[PDB]
This record gives sequence, C-alpha cells and structure tokens, in this order.
Amino acid sequence: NIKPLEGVKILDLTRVLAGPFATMNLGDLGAEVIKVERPGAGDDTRTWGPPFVGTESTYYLSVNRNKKSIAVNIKDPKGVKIIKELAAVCDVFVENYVPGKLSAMGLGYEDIDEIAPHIIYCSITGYGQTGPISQRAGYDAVASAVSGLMHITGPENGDPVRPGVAMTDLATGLYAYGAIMAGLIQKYKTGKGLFIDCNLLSSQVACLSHIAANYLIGAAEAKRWGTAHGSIVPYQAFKTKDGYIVVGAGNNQQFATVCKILDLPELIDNSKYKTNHLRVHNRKELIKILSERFEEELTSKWLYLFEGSGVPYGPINNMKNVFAEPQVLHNGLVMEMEHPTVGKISVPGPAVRYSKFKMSEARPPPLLGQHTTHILKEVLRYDDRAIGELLSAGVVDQHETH
Amino acid sequence: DMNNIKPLEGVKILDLTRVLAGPFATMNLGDLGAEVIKVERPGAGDDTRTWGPPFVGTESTYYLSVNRNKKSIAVNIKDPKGVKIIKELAAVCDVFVENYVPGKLSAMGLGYEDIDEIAPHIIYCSITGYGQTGPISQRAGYDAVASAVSGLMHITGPENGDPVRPGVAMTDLATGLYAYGAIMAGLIQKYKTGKGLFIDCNLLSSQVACLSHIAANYLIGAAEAKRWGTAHGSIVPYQAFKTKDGYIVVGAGNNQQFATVCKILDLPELIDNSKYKTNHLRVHNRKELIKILSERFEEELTSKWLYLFEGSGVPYGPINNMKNVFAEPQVLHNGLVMEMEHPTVGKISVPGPAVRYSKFKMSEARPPPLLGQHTTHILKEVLRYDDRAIGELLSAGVVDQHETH
Ligand SMILES: CCCCc1nc(Cl)c(C(=O)O)n1Cc1ccc(-c2ccccc2-c2nnn[nH]2)cc1
Ligand SMILES: [N+]
Repeated sequence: NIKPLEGVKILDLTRVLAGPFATMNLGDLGAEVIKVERPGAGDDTRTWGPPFVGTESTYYLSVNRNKKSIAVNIKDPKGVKIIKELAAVCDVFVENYVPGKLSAMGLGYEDIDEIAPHIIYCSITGYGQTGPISQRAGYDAVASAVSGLMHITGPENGDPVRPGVAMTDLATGLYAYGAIMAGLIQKYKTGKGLFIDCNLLSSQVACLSHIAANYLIGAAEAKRWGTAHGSIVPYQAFKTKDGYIVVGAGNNQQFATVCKILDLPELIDNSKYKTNHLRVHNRKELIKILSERFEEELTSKWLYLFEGSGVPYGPINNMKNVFAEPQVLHNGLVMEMEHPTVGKISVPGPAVRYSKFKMSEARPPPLLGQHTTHILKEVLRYDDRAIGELLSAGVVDQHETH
Repeated sequence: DMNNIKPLEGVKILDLTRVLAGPFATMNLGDLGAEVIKVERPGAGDDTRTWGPPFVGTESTYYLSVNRNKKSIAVNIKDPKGVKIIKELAAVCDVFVENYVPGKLSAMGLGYEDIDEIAPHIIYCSITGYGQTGPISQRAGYDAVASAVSGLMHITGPENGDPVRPGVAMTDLATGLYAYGAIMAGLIQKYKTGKGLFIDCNLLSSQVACLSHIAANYLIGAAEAKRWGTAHGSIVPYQAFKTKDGYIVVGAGNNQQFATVCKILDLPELIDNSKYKTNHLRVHNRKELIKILSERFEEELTSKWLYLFEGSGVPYGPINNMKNVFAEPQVLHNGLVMEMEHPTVGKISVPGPAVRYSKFKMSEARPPPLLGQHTTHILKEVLRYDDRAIGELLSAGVVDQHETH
C-alpha cells in the first residue's frame, strides 16, 4: 500500500536522461520528486520531437512520470533563493551540470550543505567532479566511445556501433538511484548528508568488468564479434528464413543437443568440432554450416523445435514482437497513464516488482510549471502576494493546467 | 577504518548468486560495506570459476572481476543438513539473493515462503531471466537471449545491416544495478515496517524498461524502430566518423555547434548551405552531409582531430580500446584501476567502484574469496557452531574448508 520512499522529498534539477531516469525510479518507489525546470523552455527533452503527443514529446514523457514540475529561473537571485528554501525542506538534491556550474550560480554543495546539512547531494557528470577532462559535458555516445564500449560493439569485420539505447546513461542513472538510497541509509544513523559523484565514464568502465579485467590482468585486448563470443562457439544470432534466432551451446552436451535439433548429428563426432576449444578454432567453418541450415526454416519453426532443449535460445524481436509477447504484457511493462490534457499514454513500466506494494499507478509526467504555485504555497508557505510578484517578474511560471 | 565507516556496515547478505547479474549486484553492496556471505557448491562453486582462460593461478579472471568484498562458505544446499545451515544463516542475515529458475529453490526448501517463515525480516531478491511467473518464466536467463527477446538487438547495429549485441552483458549488468538499488529500498522500508519482502528482478523487465522513449514511440505512435549504426534519427551530425587510423565521435547539438565543427573541418561553405542550415534540414539531407563530412574526417589521424577539437565545446571523443581506456589519465584519476592482494594469486587489478562518496572511501577492497575459504569462520563466528559440530559437518561432507582460511 505504502511505498518505501514515501515522505522523501527530492529536489530534482536533472535534465535529459541519466539524471531524470534516476529520479523517475525513485518516484516510482514513492519519493516526492520536485522537478525544477527553466521557465519557457523546461527540460531539453520537451523540445525534442516529433514524435509529439499534444504539446509533450515522447522523449520527455518516457522518463518523467511520478514527478511535479515547478518552473523557476535558477540563474535569477530570486530563483536561487527559492532553490535554497526548497533544499532546506528536501532530503535529496540531484543535478547533472558540468562540475562547478551550479557552484558558480550559488547552488553548489558547499552553498546547499550550509543551509541543508542533512541533504544528500548527487551530481551526475560526464567524467567526474575533478580530473583533466572533467570540464567536458557528458554524452552517452561520447562516454561509450571513450570508455571502451563502442570498440567492443559492432560487426567483427565492420565499423563500431552504439547500443540502440543510451545504456551508459541508463546504467549511470541506476548507479545514482542506488547510491542516493545508500546516502539516505547512512544519513539515518548519522543525521548528516554527503556528496555523491556519479559519472558516465566511471559507470561504463566499471561495467566492462571481466572484459576489462582480461586486459588489466592478462594484457589481452578485446575485439568486436557481432553477435558471437570469443571463447564459446556456437553462440550467436543466426539468420532464419524470415528473421534471426540466437542459439548457443556452452559445452559438448549442449552442442550435441543443438546438432540433433538441426538434423546435423554428423557434426558432433567430427574431429574439428568435438570440443569447445576446437569449435572456436574451427568457428568459421562451423558457423557457415550451421547458418546454412538455420536459414531454411522460419523463426517460429525453430522456436518450436528448441522448446525444452535446455540451451540458450531466443528470437530477435522488433518493437511489434516485443509488445505482442504475452510475457512482456504479463510483467506489466506496458504502463498506461491518464494525462490531464493529452489523454491516455503508454510507456515502459517499472522493471522491478515488490510483494508489499504496487507501482502500477503512476502520476502522469507534469506539464511545464504545472505545480509551480502548489509548491510555493504548500511546500514553502509563500503567500498569494509574493507568488504573484514572482510570476509578474517572470522568475517562475505557472501552467494553465494545475 | 576507524573513521572510514561505510553505509551498509552491519548488513549481512546471504548470497547464492552465480554468473554476472547477481554477483555484480552483491559486489556493489559489498563495496558499500555489506557483509556478503557467498554460498557455493562444494567442489565446483560459482560457475564463473571454471570460465577460462584467461586464468590467474587457479582463479579465472571472470570470477575475480565481480566477486571482491565477499566471503565464501562451501555448503551443499541439496543436503538436508545444508538446508539447515542456510536457514540458520538467513535468521541472522538481512538480505537473501538468488538467481535460480523460479521455483527451483522452493523445491529444495529454500524458497521465499520457507525462508520468510523463519526470517520474517529478510529481504528476498530473486534475479531471473523473465520474472517469477508467466508463460515463459521457466526459461533460464541469458544476457544474449534477453537482449534479443527484449528488442535491444533489433535496434542495435549498422544501418541496413545485421543486428549486433553490446560488447558486454549490459542487460545482466543493468539488472544487477536494478537489484542493488531495490535491495536498499527494501532495507529502508524495513526501518518503517520491521518486516522484509520479496523482490522480482529479471533481464526482460530491465531491458524493456531501458527502451524508454523508443518503446513509447511504438506504444503511442505505433512507430517501429530501426538501426542507425552510430548516428541518431533526430540529430545530425552526431555519430562516429572514421579517421585515417581509427574513429572519432563528433556531434553538433545546435546550429552554433554545427558552425564550430565545420570551421574545424575547414568546411565553412556548409554553414550557409541551403540543405544543411538547420538541424531539421540536416536530418532530412543527412545522407549527403555525412558523406561530405566523412570524406574530410578520413584524411587526418585521430590524434590530429583531438588536438583541433580542444576547447571546441562540442560533443566529441575518440573510440578507445582497452589500452587507450586505461592509459587515459582521467580513467586512472577516477580510481577505476582497483588493485587487490590475493592470498594465493598475488596482486590483481580489476575495474574499481563507479561511485565516489565524500564521507567514506571504497578504494580498499577484500580480494575475491577462494572456494570455501571462510567456511569455518562463518560457521563459528556467524552461527556459533563449536569445533565438534563443525568437524562433524566437514567429515560428513556437508561443508568444505579451503586450505587458505
Ligand atoms: C549533442 C547531444 C544531443 C542531446 C543530448 N544531450 C545530452 Cl547531455 C545527451 C546524452 O545524455 O547523451 N544527449 C543525447 C541524448 C538525447 C536523448 C536521450 C533520451 C532522453 C529521454 C528518453 C530516452 C532517451 C534516449 N534513449 N536512448 N537514447 N536516448 C538520451 C541522450
Ligand atoms: N543525460
């Protein structure tokens, strides 16, 4: 009934994806997310379209549910005053500007910690708070290139490729969303806050893990394999009559299973393919033989023949197949929300499910400045007199829809 | 140590995970100070122990990369006495993590229902391929399969080419990060309720959620997605460009940045070109523009372009290999090369923690444990077994103790 983060206020100055994705997941867990946006423009994702639904872009809608919106010009001293007043009654402070940018505006950790020594201050940057290239802005495609992910992603004999989605941004967001709750836990015993440094470079290098460990320990360089792997064969995507199927065999018994299903038992006892080490050594000839067979049948036929095989196998699905998959719908991944002016909209739902509470009901993504007046009056106790003055000056903006 | 108090100190994690997703989650919790008790099969242990070469002594680099800051107890959970040991551990542990097919541990007497009965406080987190229930929930989880079924592979690869998978198991790692955050959400919730709960993380749910805007385009606009190689559908130019000896990523997020790039490339005539004057026009005329830019990028070395782009203020970066990654001073500056002293294998280096906190240090880590290295210590220190009961369990084969303690 009650979510674990209920009663936790998050002062959210994040933009784009990495930061907003972190605060969206905390909003799913019950946190009161107060999104601070530029009057007029707002979060950059608001203008990235088409596709557009009414006035809201699908980019913005996808990662900003379960948030409230206050449009405040934080470059204005009156806006800085509002941010500091909000931080004093908030538990978490999140931003993803270049290091020192918020500090130059009077909203750095030193400034905020002075008036909110309890606060958890989390900064999401491209390369960290300090260092030779720490002043560069963070970008997923740039980080995945510098961190080594792109070099190991792509066709074996082709150009490097990027993940279809900004996995480096999302991974960093997941690091931060966990780190913020670790800060809260630490705060619960000590009563004081701390500063958290998340960045795209650190997140992606850490995710290299064993691949990077192979070099740091064995001086082994990594390479691109397309859909295959360097140390285990066969294990890749195979072109079928109408699509692709991923199939793998991690040992001689799985390899026998695959060959029998493919009606190629003669390969099991062939001297070239009897062990995994030999299959890797003879991978080009083996994959060619297997690929010729895979392409003769439809994907649906191969999926039926592999039922109960006990080997890793799965079809390569497009968006149409993904959301026709009964398992996808079963997991609640099609989250529907009622937008006040745009109507019913559907986005990918929460990835984690808990037994003691439900997250299937989410507040729709806020309109720009939708909750400006509500926050100033209810959260900061501003009177109608002061709010009208800030509105008249343009320091804050209130959407027509409340 | 005295002043370096980590947030999760005093939290015990009963860790039955294997492979990558689960172990990655519990390793990050160990970095934060949690006491991770890794439960392993006697003799074999975690599957990754045998995944080699590369090998360092007897330990595989795969296993070492994601098992620091853990202790190892080798116990046979198929033995009724072993089930007893696991239940006794759960009673004094805060978290229980497993990544078996749904229902497997339940058939062994170690399901959530069984554990919650004797440990109503426990945070029970199961990491599966597709979730605890559903038509295909009984299939084992694999990163390559999940990325195929989830749609990531379909949208990853060269434009007009075959699908590709991420170089590393990002679906497993994303799921691991989801779980490592979810577990701490459970801990926080326990502060209020005093009770535990069950957590369902799976590869399919994690990856579909990461589709975000791409999925919304279909769910809302019925629009199908495509592969773009390294470029993007809504912003041009922004992709990887082949240089004379490698690749460099360069982008222009607005007309002013596009002018900056053109001047650096000695192509000022493009700034006022009717086909490329705005981003909307550059996207529409992307094919011809990229060819013109690609022709120039290929004439100079990556080192030359990096020098010419200094201070440009536009998004740019080289495509680094492992050698370039760990020669980059920024990477070393962030402490990402974590060195550890293994008791039998010696000094080893792995990627360090990604997050840095101002109130504590995580640069000093316990090396990944040897199989059953801490069996006796855990039984005596954590469960209060005496020397005779422990000796009987060793003689009976219920548990195993490594030569190194
Ligand atoms: C010159 C760079 C132009 C823009 C920009 N400014 C920065 Cl900063 C970044 C960065 O964070 O990389 N970007 C690129 C970028 C743009 C959009 C998104 C995004 C937003 C919401 C929902 C999903 C996604 C997404 N899902 N999959 N891919 N995108 C994410 C990243
Ligand atoms: N971002």
